[PDB]
Order: sequence, then C-alpha cells, then structure tokens
Amino acid sequence: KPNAATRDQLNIIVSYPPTKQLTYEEQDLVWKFRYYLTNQEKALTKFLKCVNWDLPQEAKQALELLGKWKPMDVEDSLELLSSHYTNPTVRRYAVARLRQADDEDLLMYLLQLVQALKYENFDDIKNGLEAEIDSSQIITSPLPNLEQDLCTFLISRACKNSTLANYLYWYVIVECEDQDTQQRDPKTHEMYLNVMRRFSQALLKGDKSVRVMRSLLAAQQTFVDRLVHLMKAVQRESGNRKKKNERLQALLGDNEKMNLSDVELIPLPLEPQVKIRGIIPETATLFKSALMPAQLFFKTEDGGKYPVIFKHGDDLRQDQLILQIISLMDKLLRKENLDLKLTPYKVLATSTKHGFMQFIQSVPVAEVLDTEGSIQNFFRKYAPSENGPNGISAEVMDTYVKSCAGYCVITYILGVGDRHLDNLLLTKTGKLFHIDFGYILGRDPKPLPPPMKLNKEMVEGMGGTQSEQYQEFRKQCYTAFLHLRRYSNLILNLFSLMVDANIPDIALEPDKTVKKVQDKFRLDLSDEEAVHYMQSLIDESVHA
Ligand SMILES: C[C@@H]1COC[C@@H](C)N1c1cc(=O)n2c(n1)N(Cc1ccc(Cl)s1)[C@H](C(F)(F)F)CC2
Repeated sequence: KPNAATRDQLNIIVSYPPTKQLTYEEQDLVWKFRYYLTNQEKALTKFLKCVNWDLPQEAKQALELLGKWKPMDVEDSLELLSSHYTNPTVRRYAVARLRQADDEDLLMYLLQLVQALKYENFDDIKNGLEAEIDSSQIITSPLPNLEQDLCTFLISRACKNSTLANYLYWYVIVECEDQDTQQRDPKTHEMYLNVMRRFSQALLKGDKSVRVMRSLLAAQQTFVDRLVHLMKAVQRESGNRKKKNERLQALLGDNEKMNLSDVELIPLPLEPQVKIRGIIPETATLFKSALMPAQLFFKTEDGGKYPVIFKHGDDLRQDQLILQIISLMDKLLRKENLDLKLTPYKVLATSTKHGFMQFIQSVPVAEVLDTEGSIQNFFRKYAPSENGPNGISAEVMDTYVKSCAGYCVITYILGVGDRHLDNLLLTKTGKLFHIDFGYILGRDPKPLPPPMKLNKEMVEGMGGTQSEQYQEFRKQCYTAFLHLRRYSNLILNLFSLMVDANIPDIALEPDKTVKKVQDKFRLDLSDEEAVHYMQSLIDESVHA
C-alpha cells in the first residue's frame, strides 16, 4: 500500500498513452503496488507492460493478478490484442472483455480485430476446423469466460449478426488476397484461409437463416467477380471515354451474359443494410480519371438509387481505414452530443486490386469557385434566405460552420496531405467534406506542408474573420478537439492494431506510425493549454 506522494506518481503512469514506453523506474513502481492498483481498472494495462513474459515466474505472478484486478474496459482490451502480447491467457482475457461490447461497437473495431488475428495462435485456429485453395471460392463452393480465441468469438457473433457477417467476410477475403502477405508471410496467408474455412464451416452448421447468410455471401462474391470481369473488359476497350462507356452500358444491359442488371435481392457489400436488385445499365459511366473508375447506380430494395464508385486497378485499404476512423470520430463526437454534419461515406475494398465507395452528390470547392465565384454565391443560389446570414439559409450556414470545424480537426489528427479545392467538396445543404486520402500521417507530394487544412475561401464562406460564424467555427474546433482527446486511448489502440496492415503510409514506418497520431492530440497539454493550442493552429493557418 502506498503513501500520498507515491499515489500521484502512479497516477501519472496510469494516465499515459498506451503507446508510451514504460521506463524501468516506472515498471518497478507499478510492479511494487500491483496489489494496490487492483481497484484501478485503467492501471491493469500499465501492469501487463512491466512483465517479461520470457520469465515464467514473472509471467505466472502477472496472471494471478489479472484474475484479481478490476475487470478491464472494452476500449482498453484492444491493447492486449496487439503484437506486444503473445500470452494465451492475456489474449483470451482481451476476447473475454471484448465480448462485453455490443455489435454496434464491435463493427466500429472490426477492421482492426481482423488485423489482430495476425498475433493469434495459428495452430489453435487450424484445429477448430472439422495457392491450392482459392479463398474467393470457399463460400461459393459449399461441400455436400476464457475459452474462446479471437477467431472463434468473431465467427460466433458473425453467425448471429448479418451486418458483421458481411464485413467479417470481405475483411478476411481481402487479407487472403494480400500478395505481399502470401510472398513474405506464408503462415499468415495460411491462417486467413483457415479463418475463412472456419467461417464457411460454422455458417453451413447453422439454422435456416445462418445457412442463407452463406448463400447471400456467395451471391455477393459472384456478383463482385462479374463486375470485375466487366471492368477488365471496359478498361481494355480500345477508344475514348465515350467508347468505353458504351461498352460499359452494353454489357450491363446484357443480363443473360453478365447477370448484373437483374439479380435477386442481395445485400450491397459496401453497406449490407441496403439490399440491391442490380445495376441500372443506362446511368453507368467512367470518371475522367486514368484509373478508369466507374459510377454505377444500384437499384435498391425499396425503389431507391444508390450510386457507388467502383474502382478496379487500385488498392482502397488506406482510404478504407481513414473513412472508418472518420466514421468512429463522428460516432464518439455524436456520443458527446456534437453532430458536426460530417460525411463518413462508406468505402469497402473487395480485393487489394478493387473496391467500392459510397457516392455522395456534391460539388468540388474548385468547381464552386470557377462557376459561382464564391462559396457564399453558391449558397445564396441554392439556399437563399432574406433573414439568413449574408442572404443564405441559417441551417446551411450552421451546417457549413460545423462540418468545416469537424473536418479541420479530423484532417489535422489524421495528418491528411495533398489538400486542394478539387478534393474538398460542398453540398447544397452546406456539408463540407474531404475525399481521396492518398497521403496521411504527415505525407504530402510537396515538402513542408501546413499542419492545418484551411484557406481564405473557406473562411470567406463563413463571412470572413470578423463574422459571428467565424467565432462559432473556432468554438467548434477546440470543443471537437477536447472530445477526441478524451478518446485518444481508443484511437491510438486502433491505430496500434494497424501497424502490420499493408497501408502505404503506415507500411512506410510502422514503428513510428502511432506516435504520429499521439503527438497531434498534444496530450502533454491540459484542456485549457489544448484549447489555446488549437486557436494558434487555426489563427496561423488563416493568417498565412
Ligand atoms: C466516394 C466519394 C464521396 O462521394 C463523392 C466523391 C467525390 N467521392 C470520391 C472519393 C475519392 O477518393 N475519389 C473520387 N470521388 N473521385 C473524384 C471525384 C469524383 C467525382 C467528383 Cl465530382 S470528384 C476520383 C475517382 F473517380 F477516381 F474516384 C478520385 C478519388
């Protein structure tokens, strides 16, 4: 039991980011008052970071306390599923606490949970079963407290929830198709195939509904396979954009050949809650871009049109991670009652070579300026209001201020590079948002880029630096920033699980990736120092 002075020193340690490396001096203090810290749920993660698991007595002593401790939070168990831990009892404990989460929260961490399998017992996975095997053909070729591992648990929940089933499927499918993994880590590629085999197996074993989930996934797999075959053809067609589009619509029209315009209701892999009847052949076109991506309009169950960007010949995993993080950041912000009107549009890689994107009706800021002159002109044209600020609907102005603040902070934390008016989009409802996340975590095609993604034209849109709207922008920025800092351990743990994913800007320096995010939070500052720090970044970016 420690004195009043020691307790403060322990508290400094317990409050540390999950990433920060514990000094020997710190390691010994935690090791000493380990029976004291038992009632501190947040200290358990700092305790298991002291232990040298290579030492049986130290490992054994550590596990006794793990049973005695105040049960860990769901957000903190993600720490135990990283590469830092190899102890089966620890990894089993993470899963045991992770089971406390509901499916909504699980989906939030699913991309990372799939990556965490890379640190699981590959043999234990293989035992669960009852180049040679093609992963894409597993589901399409059906054959006539601390007990569960990560693999068992995910599969278990995936069989009860169709939304999880879908993302579990496509996440694991993309891991299986990873060439770098096949080449450099064959035993990992072999694990993912076995995860996919265990999944197909568990679904086949299920009730009427679970057996249909498997056919649905096969239908989805088959549909994607045909859309790829159509894409390869369109990308190959000799001619101009008009020639390739006519080929695109011709093949989409040919339902007997291609089977893409009229299909039995199947969930959209991108967003499974949306079921689709097929693709409208006549509204399909390629974007001007040299990668030849297509704009395809899906026919939904209840009469809607769901536009997608389907890319073939590009890896969508970086963009996929960023949009799932923006979606998480938006969810925590909303949780803290701060809806900043963000566009966390869906992105799903259906392979390392292709994937889907949720298309949002929007206009690039560049176009807005080159057609209407200003953001305020655009807004007066589509949302005029006499009583409103600068002749614009207050709702639209409120949406504009909120989304600008939200994206300023989010793109600041994620170190989003290559920012230009062509990859900043506006909606007639006042929604501002970012697209194309090719450069993140401090990368940029140009050297020494600004830490904040602001400009003259963005502020002009609010009514300039002297407006009431400009004050509210600053207020929203530093409010959003304080909130996101409150979930720094959750964000940092999720990024901790992304180090061994083949995401270009993470692959570049895995060992230094999480510190890049950690440093943006400026956890060294108090919330008041943080609020002033955020104002300095905003002011400097605007004045420059
Ligand atoms: C899916 C999202 C959200 O909804 C709107 C849309 C902008 N979007 C994105 C995201 C994204 O990464 N890109 C694109 N559109 N277009 C860029 C543009 C497409 C349409 C424009 Cl207008 S500007 C091209 C691509 F063709 F290669 F994909 C370059 C990359």
